[PDB]
Amino acid sequence: ALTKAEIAERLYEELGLNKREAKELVELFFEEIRQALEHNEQVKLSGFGNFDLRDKRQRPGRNPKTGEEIPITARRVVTFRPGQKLKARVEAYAGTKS
Amino acid sequence: GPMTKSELIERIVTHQGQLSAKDVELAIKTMLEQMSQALATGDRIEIRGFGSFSLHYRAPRVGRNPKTGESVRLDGKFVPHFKPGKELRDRVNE
DNA sequence: GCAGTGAACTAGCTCCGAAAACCTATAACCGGTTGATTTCGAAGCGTTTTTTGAGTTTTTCCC
Repeated sequence: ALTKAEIAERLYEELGLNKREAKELVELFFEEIRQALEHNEQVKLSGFGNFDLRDKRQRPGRNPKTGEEIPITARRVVTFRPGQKLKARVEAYAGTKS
Repeated sequence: GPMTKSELIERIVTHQGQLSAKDVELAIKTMLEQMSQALATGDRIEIRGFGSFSLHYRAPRVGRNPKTGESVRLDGKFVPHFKPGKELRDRVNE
């Protein structure tokens, strides 16, 4: 996978900023994004998809391997909407399903 | 109100001022470029706590216009997807 | 332009201090299941905003 260690490496390589502080830079950006959504502060991005929080309603659930049914409680969960610029970048590649 | 990338730039710059402000935006738009490029190359994006951010596929289908309702053929394509990691999951779960 | 000084510089060294590079376990994430509920989206034009770029004026910092 792509890893924030690999971001720290890329940031050293391409910008030249030392990896020690680069790792803290990425992890702080990755922490403040969490702080925003944790506060229910919708995070809104352009040139990139963005971060919404959806209040899901009561839904039927199951044990898929037994067929037992369990209710799914209403909940607020984060939902990220890819943008058309990102979709256009991602639409086609390689030759196998993902 | 909502947070934006332009507001991220300034808030990071306040909580990590010891780094040059523009080394920060430089870093932050390059790292968004990096992750978007990784998706465009058909790769995971997996981390811990946060979650994982990944790819999915759509098969070709005959959709057509919500406005006009005129047949439109579509080829198979990939789309981004995101699952929140249980740490962020529970942080955003009030 | 001169007499004068002080700063930049030389090789190779052990020796010492530090950031760099590498190993490990494993908790979070990956994959598989069902299926009724909600969420998301096929085109594309107009509206609204970002965020990138664009210049720079001002402020702040360091010396």
